[PDB]
Amino acid sequence: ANEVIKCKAAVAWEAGKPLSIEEIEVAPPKAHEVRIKIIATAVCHTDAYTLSGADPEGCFPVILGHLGAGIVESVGEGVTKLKAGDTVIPLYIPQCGECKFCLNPKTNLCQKIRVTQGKGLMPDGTSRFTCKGKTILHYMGTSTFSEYTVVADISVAKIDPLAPLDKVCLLGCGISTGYGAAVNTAKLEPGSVCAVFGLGGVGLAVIMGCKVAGASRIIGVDINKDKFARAKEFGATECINPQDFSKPIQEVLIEMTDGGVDYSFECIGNVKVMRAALEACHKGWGVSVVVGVAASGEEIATRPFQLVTGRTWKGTAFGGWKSVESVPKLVSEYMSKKIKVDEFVTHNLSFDEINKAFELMHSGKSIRTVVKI
Amino acid sequence: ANEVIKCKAAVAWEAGKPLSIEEIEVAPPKAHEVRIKIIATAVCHTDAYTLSGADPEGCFPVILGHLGAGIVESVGEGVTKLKAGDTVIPLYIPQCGECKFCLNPKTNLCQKIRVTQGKGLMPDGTSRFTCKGKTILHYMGTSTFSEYTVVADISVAKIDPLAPLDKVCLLGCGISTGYGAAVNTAKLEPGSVCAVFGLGGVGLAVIMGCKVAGASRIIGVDINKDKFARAKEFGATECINPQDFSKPIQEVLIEMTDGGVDYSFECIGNVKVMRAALEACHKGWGVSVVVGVAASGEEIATRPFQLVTGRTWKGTAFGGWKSVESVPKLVSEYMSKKIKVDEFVTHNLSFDEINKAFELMHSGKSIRTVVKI
Ligand SMILES: NC(=O)c1ccc[n+]([C@@H]2O[C@H](COP(=O)([O-])OP(=O)(O)OC[C@H]3O[C@@H](n4cnc5c(N)ncnc54)[C@H](O)[C@@H]3O)[C@@H](O)[C@H]2O)c1
Ligand SMILES: NC(=O)c1ccc[n+]([C@@H]2O[C@H](COP(=O)([O-])OP(=O)(O)OC[C@H]3O[C@@H](n4cnc5c(N)ncnc54)[C@H](O)[C@@H]3O)[C@@H](O)[C@H]2O)c1
Ligand SMILES: [K+]
Ligand SMILES: [K+]
Ligand SMILES: [Zn+2]
Ligand SMILES: [Zn+2]
Ligand SMILES: [Zn+2]
Ligand SMILES: [Zn+2]
Repeated sequence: ANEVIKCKAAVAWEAGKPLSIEEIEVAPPKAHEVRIKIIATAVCHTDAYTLSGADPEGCFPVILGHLGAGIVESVGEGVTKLKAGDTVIPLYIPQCGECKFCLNPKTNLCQKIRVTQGKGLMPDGTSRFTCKGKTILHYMGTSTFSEYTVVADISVAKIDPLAPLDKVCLLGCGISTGYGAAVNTAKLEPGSVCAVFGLGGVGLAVIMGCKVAGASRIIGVDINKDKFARAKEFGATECINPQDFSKPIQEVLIEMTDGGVDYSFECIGNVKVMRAALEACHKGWGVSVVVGVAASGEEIATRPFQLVTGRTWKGTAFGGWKSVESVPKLVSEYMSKKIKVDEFVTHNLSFDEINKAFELMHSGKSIRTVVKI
Repeated sequence: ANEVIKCKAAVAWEAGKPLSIEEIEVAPPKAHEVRIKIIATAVCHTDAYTLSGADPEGCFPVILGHLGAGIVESVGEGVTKLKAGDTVIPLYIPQCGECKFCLNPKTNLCQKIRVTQGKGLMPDGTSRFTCKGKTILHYMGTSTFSEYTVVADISVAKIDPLAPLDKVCLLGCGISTGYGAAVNTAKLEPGSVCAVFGLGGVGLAVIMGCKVAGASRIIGVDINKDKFARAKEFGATECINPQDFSKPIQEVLIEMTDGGVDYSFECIGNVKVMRAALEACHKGWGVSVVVGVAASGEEIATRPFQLVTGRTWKGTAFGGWKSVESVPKLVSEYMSKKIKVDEFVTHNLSFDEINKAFELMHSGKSIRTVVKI
């Protein structure tokens, strides 16, 4: 019988402070839940945003983390598609396959468990984590900063048993988001002229997608020139630094492309750049995709003339991938070398050093850091 | 040979003043120009915008008007596809068929003569209008408020010679814009749930297009309930007045559609309503179209979360129709009764009462007023 598990986890007792390595208890999975042994995890800006306390919806104490790969340790009642030993990736965007969103080909935003998930709880309204006599909340329905986590059975992607978990955990968010922004949201055509604002992991993934799609010109934009080299390796035909020009960045791009780009992607989360990305698009057919998540309250703006004269403004969540059915396919594309993952890993750390992963992220010295549990 | 023509035209001597019927002189057409006898015309908010003096680009004196239908009186050298007697509709959006925009199937914004057209001149850099010894400017490459006008040969659509000119002159802007916003810009699918903000001529044309496309629900929105009857005649399944509700109109629409509409169209020119129209769209797949050119200056805004979670923002000025090739097809659709035009005409006036057409438009008493030259 499934017993309570005593293991290590990185707990955020309060905002603005380092994660605390603690000994916690993980309850067995209830009906339609899956307990996963996390093998590898990584840190994302979203985790840091919540940890800083700047996130209006952030609640503590909580076990953060939404990028992970592992093995099913046990399943609850009613679970038949998954079993102990299955190789999996936890998903913050689930796929129940029965709601109006899952049934609609135009979206991947399953709403089946969003309410409880937003509160850091399992679908039944409770948490499976406890530490020092306190209930600890879940995060983004995944909580990967633990040796063991429990997730809703619709938040699990079963993947290739041969996949290297110390690499594919990155497909949990960033890589899939950027890649999908190109092939799913923008659906750019061969020969397309593109501009990518922000050359971090997300921007590099967008570039990767543009390349797969057959883009002719891919202009990388970043205020940190140290990001240009890798952007080039991923496919950027050239890179520019907004700081090297007096004119607004959109005017520079328009001049370079004789009118503007066919597709632009904002991978920073800056509302001013999001406007710039839209205005950098070509009149008549340009399309700009917001990939970055801006801070609460901030608004994007532009003159309606921009839309009336042909430009389209879009956005994407997890690259538009129907999670449960698509993540396994993404793993397979990586295994077959259609897409890259290893090239995103710039650092490797042990679980006890998880806080250093956040630090490296602030310094802008890394792309992705994989934490070995 | 083609001689100078002495006729009457409604001249706008200065911003903020009524139009004046004056005796003017119209020069014969030069190379690649066409002189047209205008039979019927109509006024548009755009003409009024320029006339008010609010348009930063407006210059005087000028002969306004861009909605008309007439007969070719004569053609200049080099013109072979058109001849005296041809039934035509002048176009403010030309189609040279050779520029970057004409060659791209995703747009209809021909740029061949935009520079001179913006200055109220023919492609050769001069005007064909004079009045009392003064040069009078052209407008939107059409200047339909004259018994005779001269336009670039790429600004002419040759139509069915049996078409009633006192009706099809309306296809010169609004009707084509609204109809096209539905079938070209939005490309809504059968069964779609739509919302149309503004029930004037443009909004009615959008409704007409949604019905042609097979929409399951078409919710008309207007603060003037007197516009509801005709909206339902055109196909609206429901009509709502924002003033009847205490909460924001987007919240109202979301509630009556269990999440929001599949497509929304803003046909008012109000930036606040444009934002409402976007936010009224369904999460994951909603699309909002800003219909028609609005007044420059004000910006539209929203939180990027709206786009990241699936909504798309678009716009259109002329409904996306490649002008020279499609306007004749629209006339044919009217002749075959696929689309309506007669139903838009609520008033008829003589040329010397042209100012009353402006008054009727601003009072909200009319949908479309046809002015007989
Ligand atoms: N929509 C989604 O589903 C989705 C998924 C994952 C990540 N996010 C968002 O994507 C964004 C990027 O993630 P990341 O891991 O690549 O972050 P990152 O910090 O590693 O990369 C951001 C890059 O933007 C560059 N940058 C910052 N300001 C700039 C400016 N003004 N002009 C040009 N470049 C500038 C930075 O130098 C850095 O290279 C964040 O907002 C993240 O939250 C969204
Ligand atoms: N200066 C300009 O360029 C200018 C000015 C106004 C409108 N626009 C264009 O005019 C076109 C509309 O043309 P039309 O002939 O149909 O105009 P119209 O004036 O006949 O119709 C506009 C309708 O909007 C309704 N309306 C106004 N404010 C409302 C609100 N807050 N909420 C809901 N309904 C409201 C009005 O009652 C009217 O029925 C649009 O394409 C718009 O972009 C341009
Ligand atoms: K596309
Ligand atoms: K569509
Ligand atoms: Zn993330
Ligand atoms: Zn679902
Ligand atoms: Zn008009
Ligand atoms: Zn052209």
